[PDB]
Amino acid sequence: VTELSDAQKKQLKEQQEMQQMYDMIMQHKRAMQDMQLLWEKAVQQGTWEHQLRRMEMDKTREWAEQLTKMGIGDFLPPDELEKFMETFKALKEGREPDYSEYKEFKLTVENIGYQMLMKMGW
Amino acid sequence: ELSDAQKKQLKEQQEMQQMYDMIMQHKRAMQDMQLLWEKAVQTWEHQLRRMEMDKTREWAEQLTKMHFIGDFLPPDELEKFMETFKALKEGREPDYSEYKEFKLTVENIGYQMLMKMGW
Repeated sequence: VTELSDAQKKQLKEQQEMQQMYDMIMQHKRAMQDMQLLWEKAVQQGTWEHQLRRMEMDKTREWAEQLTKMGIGDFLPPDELEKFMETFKALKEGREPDYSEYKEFKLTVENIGYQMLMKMGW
Repeated sequence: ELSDAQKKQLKEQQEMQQMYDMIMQHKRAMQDMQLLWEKAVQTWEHQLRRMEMDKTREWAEQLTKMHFIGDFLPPDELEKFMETFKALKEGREPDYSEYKEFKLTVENIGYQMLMKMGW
């Protein structure tokens, strides 16, 4: 989009940024649903559940990477931040965190995603 | 005299703004409990933690008043969610990692219903 005023560049970047935050949240929701059905069908048949788990963990790490580039200490109190970053680190290094902390990290990532969308609206 | 289409806009706008308000007020109440709990950490810290769980439990009852929660969780996640919810209702104290995940799940459900209204 060429020849915008400064006013126009500001409105448009906000619109597109809200829209991308939204689309990414729906993408992450889509991919999680797909992982879900994959597991519902594998159980309709042990080593599979751990494979699906690792695939899911990598998609969650990706979505967290996307969120970082969209913006977070602003969202977490000190103790939660250290744990969040630790788990993020293990996922990045390809290690497998404790399942309960992975679940906590995943919910936290989705939680921050929503808070960001909410700050862009409103 | 508003038209039918205009009443619908007005009603949708109010329900959204009412949903936005309740989320913001719950968030601020969680921020207060977090701040008070941090200063209990330089028991009382445990007592502030228990009231926080109660405020989460109240928030979850509030959202439910608006069947409709199994819309957000696959049936496995649904079961754990209701066990923790029922533990809280009955005055039991769950595993703290069981509570944290219920807290975050409750919150993400609130964000999702706001999101449905707004998009």
